[PDB]
Amino acid sequence: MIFPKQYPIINFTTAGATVQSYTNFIRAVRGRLTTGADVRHEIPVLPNRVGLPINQRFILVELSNHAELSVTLALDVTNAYVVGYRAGNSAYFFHPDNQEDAEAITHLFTDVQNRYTFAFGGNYDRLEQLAGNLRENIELGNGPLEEAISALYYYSTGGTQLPTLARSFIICIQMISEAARFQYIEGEMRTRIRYNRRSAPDPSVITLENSWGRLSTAIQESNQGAFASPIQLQRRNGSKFSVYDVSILIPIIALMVYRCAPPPSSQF
Ligand SMILES: Nc1nc(O)c2nc(CNc3ccc(C(=O)O)cc3)cnc2n1
Repeated sequence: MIFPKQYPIINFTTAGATVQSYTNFIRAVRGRLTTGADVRHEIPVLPNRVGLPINQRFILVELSNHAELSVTLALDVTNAYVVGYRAGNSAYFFHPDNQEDAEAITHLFTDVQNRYTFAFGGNYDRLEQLAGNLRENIELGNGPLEEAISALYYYSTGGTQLPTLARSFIICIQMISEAARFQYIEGEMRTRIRYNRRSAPDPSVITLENSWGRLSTAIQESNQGAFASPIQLQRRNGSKFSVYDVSILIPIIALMVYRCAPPPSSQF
């Protein structure tokens, strides 16, 4: 019959999505990821991996679409990573890259008849290669997300083709995980929705997506707030600039992955 623990579900439909409904979506996702506050330098920290019960390890994001089809993604609460998805009576997972993760995964969609684990991992690195295109060439926006939910849904019956599915994962990851991770990327998807525009991310968006782990680390290691090494970012035009300390990042980044036990207190 059973196992334990039902994960929090947050719903969102692309059918007539507005700025208000997407803002609400992204704030409920963050509200469910960070359990109130471990805060370093005025940015909340994500739950620490070691010592976190399986019962609090995942959150579910149910996406429905104008064609009345739904796909539920499963995100890991430690890093907001999309670990797999469920479409009807089938579940698919990216290859776990260590064993506690592999077994954490077995708690996720236990009721489905048909569960599969892909051989490959789910990082942008592999996804782009499978999709046959870079994130710079893939359009983001409500129309793209609508389309992606259908592709994900028909993978199960052979509608398929792995390029298309890999490509639909890139769209989902950026509009949900990255938007939750960065206030700037939530802003970028919000501009696309308020104008019913679809367009690829420019270099400023992509370089923050590649830099998140490193930004999380530099901020938690910083002496007072200054980085022991500057992170190199990009402007919309492609030019690079250095970031020397946390302060300019506070309106840009929304959540950081846990890296270190907090050296001072500050969070109370
Ligand atoms: N499936 C998937 N889902 C994501 O949310 C994601 N995010 C990024 C952005 N960068 C990373 C990379 C690694 C990790 C970590 O190990 O914790 C987190 C974020 C890249 N690929 C990703 N792939």
